Amino acid sequence: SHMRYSLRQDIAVEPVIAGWYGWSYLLPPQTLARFVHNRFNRIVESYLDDPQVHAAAVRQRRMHGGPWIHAHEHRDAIEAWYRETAPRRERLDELFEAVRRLEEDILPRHHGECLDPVYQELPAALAGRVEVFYGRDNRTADYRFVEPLMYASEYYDESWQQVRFRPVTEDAREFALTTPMLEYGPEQLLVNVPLNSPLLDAVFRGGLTGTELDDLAARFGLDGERAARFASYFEPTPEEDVLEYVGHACVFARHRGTTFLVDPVLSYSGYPGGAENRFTFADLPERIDHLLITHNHQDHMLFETLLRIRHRVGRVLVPKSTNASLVDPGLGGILRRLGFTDVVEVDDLETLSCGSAEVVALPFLGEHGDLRIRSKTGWLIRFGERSVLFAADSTNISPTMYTKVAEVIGPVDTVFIGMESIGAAASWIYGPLYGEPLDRRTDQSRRLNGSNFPQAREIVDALEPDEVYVYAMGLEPWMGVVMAVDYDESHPAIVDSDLLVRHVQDKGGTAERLHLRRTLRL
Amino acid sequence: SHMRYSLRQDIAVEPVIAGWYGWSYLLPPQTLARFVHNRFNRIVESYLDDPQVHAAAVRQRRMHGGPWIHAHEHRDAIEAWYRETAPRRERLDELFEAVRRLEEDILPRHHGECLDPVYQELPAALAGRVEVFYGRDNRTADYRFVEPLMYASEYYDESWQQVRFRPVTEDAREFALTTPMLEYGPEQLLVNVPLNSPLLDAVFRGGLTGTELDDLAARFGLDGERAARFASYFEPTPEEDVLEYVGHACVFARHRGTTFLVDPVLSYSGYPGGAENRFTFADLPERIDHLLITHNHQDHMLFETLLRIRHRVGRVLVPKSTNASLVDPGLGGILRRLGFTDVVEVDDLETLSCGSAEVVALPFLGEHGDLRIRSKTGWLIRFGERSVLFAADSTNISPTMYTKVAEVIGPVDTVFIGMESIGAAASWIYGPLYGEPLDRRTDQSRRLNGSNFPQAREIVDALEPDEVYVYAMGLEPWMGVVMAVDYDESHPAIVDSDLLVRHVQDKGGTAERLHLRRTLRL
Ligand SMILES: [Fe+3]
Ligand SMILES: [Fe+3]
Ligand SMILES: [Fe+3]
Ligand SMILES: [Fe+3]
Ligand SMILES: [K+]
Ligand SMILES: [K+]
Ligand SMILES: [K+]
Ligand SMILES: [K+]
Ligand SMILES: [O]
Ligand SMILES: [O]
Repeated sequence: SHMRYSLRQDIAVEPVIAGWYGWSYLLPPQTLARFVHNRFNRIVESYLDDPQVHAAAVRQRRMHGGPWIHAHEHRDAIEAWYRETAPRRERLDELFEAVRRLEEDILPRHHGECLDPVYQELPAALAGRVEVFYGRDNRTADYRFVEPLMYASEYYDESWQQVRFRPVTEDAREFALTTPMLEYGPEQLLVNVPLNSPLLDAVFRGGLTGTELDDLAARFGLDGERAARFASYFEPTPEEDVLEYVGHACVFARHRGTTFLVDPVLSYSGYPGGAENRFTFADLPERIDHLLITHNHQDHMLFETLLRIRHRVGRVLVPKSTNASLVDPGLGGILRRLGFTDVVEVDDLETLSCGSAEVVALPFLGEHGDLRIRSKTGWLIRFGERSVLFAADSTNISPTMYTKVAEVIGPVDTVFIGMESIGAAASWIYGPLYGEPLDRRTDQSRRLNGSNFPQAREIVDALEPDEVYVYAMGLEPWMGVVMAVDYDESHPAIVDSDLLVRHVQDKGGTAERLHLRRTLRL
Repeated sequence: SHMRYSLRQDIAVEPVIAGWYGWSYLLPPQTLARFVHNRFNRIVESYLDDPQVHAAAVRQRRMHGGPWIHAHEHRDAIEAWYRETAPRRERLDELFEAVRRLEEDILPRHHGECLDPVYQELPAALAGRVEVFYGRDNRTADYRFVEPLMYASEYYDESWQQVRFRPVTEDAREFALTTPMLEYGPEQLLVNVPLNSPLLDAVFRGGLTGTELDDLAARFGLDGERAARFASYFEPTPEEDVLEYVGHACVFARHRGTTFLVDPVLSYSGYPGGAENRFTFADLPERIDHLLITHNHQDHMLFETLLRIRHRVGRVLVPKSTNASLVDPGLGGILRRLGFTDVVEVDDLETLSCGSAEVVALPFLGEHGDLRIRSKTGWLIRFGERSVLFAADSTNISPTMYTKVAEVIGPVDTVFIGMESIGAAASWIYGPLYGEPLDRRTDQSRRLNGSNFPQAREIVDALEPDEVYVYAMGLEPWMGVVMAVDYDESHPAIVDSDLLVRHVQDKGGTAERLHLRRTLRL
């Protein structure tokens, strides 16, 4: 009888952890502690020291992605925020100092003898919460986190999580990763709530009466005009095979009524001036049966997108890892703290049935800065007699691997492969996680590259697909949230993608660099 | 209408890989290669050089478990066997040499720079089949195996697998791990067949007509008297809650019609003179819904037992690891090559529903020679409102871990804990897997100990069970297959187990070192 309301398509709900745009490595506390200390505090202090440097940096597109505050006009509120959160920072530096002590002062004292004494000397922040052992040489001690006891600790604190609602008025997004997530304008609403909260599911599922929205707003502890603003984000609430390239590395599929979404990133709608025919949140089906993530890079598992869709998701598939290290924290446990309750980790070449499809994980090597990170896979999906490979940014640095893989998995019809063949220094993503820096020129040799032409070619030659699509190029303007979009057919990447398309056509098959949305047969 | 036959209860079917009694570390080829080279070849050559040393060693019980051939009388056949398998050995040393080359000559050349060149230089045995990366210091290169491509390689060879049938005429078993598995007597039958073969399931399931046994025997490539001997191993084929300690660390449970078996080791029957009231293969239910293995030690996952029961098993639970190293090869993949088709790996404090029970994995630290081995867990089973902890040989070397664990899991009613508080040097299990030995006195500090009294006490104090049972003591005589059974209440272990039982009673609860079979309430 009563009117029902749902979240507007043009309102974004941005994830925030400890004051910053939320992504994987900010959830576990030991990795948060490293980022806060080695990066975020340095960004605030630098900024507070001379806001004009940042202002001046932000003024040039080519500096976008550096350690700059973009809301540089808001010095007072940023300072007030930094000042207020100083106790969060001191609690968290306890953990930072504990890991330093373990790595620098405790582990190096031992040289092959029983490691029992170490446990007796642990800092309290880590007592009961780590395991130590020797590496392959039997003499150099190392450790790993007992991940769930870390999340149970005082240092993982849900009260430091928030979302920020705001309108979306264009396709393009400003780089967000280095700016505190404050209520910078009155169109914005910053709300304290855990990212896993069923309250956010209520929000995204919608279909609420007006008095139900008020109840919800009260459960968020909103009153007054803030509740009114909240209410204003809502509006009256308005079957066979598909293969839909939606953007970057994100692909949607349907097969005999089972739905799939790989490497999810979606754009918004309801505002004038954006590009036509984009696949947005409004275009999603009711249920996403299988959500597949290839690896733990920002551009392939976007928190903002994951939360907006959580309520529709059945099962999440992801790469398996037990490293339980600062460079390679447990991905399934991250997704579970985001509130995904049915997450399955898949090892190399394991197979899982999904609806009428079969999924197989494929070895993914490279693009991780030669770090010890196990959390990465390609996904092969067999949809009946048609098989599709999502390779994401996986490389072909290991000659023959794909030949050996083909011998086991058989033929593949279609391949999606990414060709960001020149990428970031591995330290611009991972550097705050190091114990210390590498010498600058050495570091510079460690980069996050996808396949170049030759590599991509050998992949194709080895698997013999009829269709090849290059993808994951960070061209869509909404990807700017997380990376520096700036195209031009000089860029070696574009050249190489072209060479590859060439190559595949010459050999008598279809190929194309996908750029915006594309329907495909399957 | 026709008579049906089943395998006798007093015929053992012993697993064999590459001529040796089969256990986990002989299945993956890279680990097999290390054992063949660093141990098994040395045992044969030593023996062939002076059979009397071994004869003389074997004559003394206290030397049992050392590197001795027990079938020392059979020099000719052993030599003939060694001679014939020499090509298996040369193929496998190719792999051994490849890993040496990778570890000693390739990885150490690099010091922080991109590792791409390494892939170009790999020995052919490892091309396409490893991933290299840096450790935590960013400068010391390391690697891991791409496990499934190793099993696809020529170096994993099912044709080198066999079983050996033989009568069991007493409770006690001779130590088997260091004697080639040859047809030493006419009561014995050695048959070439993969350990995963459905042929063995046919054997163990039984219910075959006499002409069906002949078909089976033909499928094993048996004829003549060997087929007749095979036939002779068969004989005419002859509902609510339980908790049954069956032996060593092995426990059986039923709960609302769901069946469970932890750390499976069973004894045989059908021969006179054995102990009364043992729980043997004949005592198993039709289906084992859930098979749980705490860790990858010989005494907790006995191939011989696992194969005899495979056909009855639903699902196997095991600890999760991605290390994919020689010290810590993938356990789920080992079980899958044994032919278990539904294996699930569980991380620390993850929960899984099993029938009407819930299972939770618990952190297991220690007893692994401070090696980097992730493949180990305790299992908590919640059977309705009653909860049982199987700790196996897990220790309490990390003070507070159990307190922190209790905070998450809540109360536990019953605990099984193992108190082999003085155990083997870690090198007597793992030493052939090392790249090189440790200095002798250092090595001697690395041992495989379970909890002693104080440790075991703090575990109990932290979890507050009403019932405590010490278990995993290697007392049952059939455990001699795999360890040196030799009891006496001097042994510090027995003292400490006693102290613990004491402690628990004093605090007003039940406790006992279980010794042979015991029914229990649940
Ligand atoms: Fe990536
Ligand atoms: Fe990417
Ligand atoms: Fe053990
Ligand atoms: Fe044991
Ligand atoms: K917490
Ligand atoms: K299929
Ligand atoms: K093979
Ligand atoms: K229960
Ligand atoms: O990525
Ligand atoms: O063990």
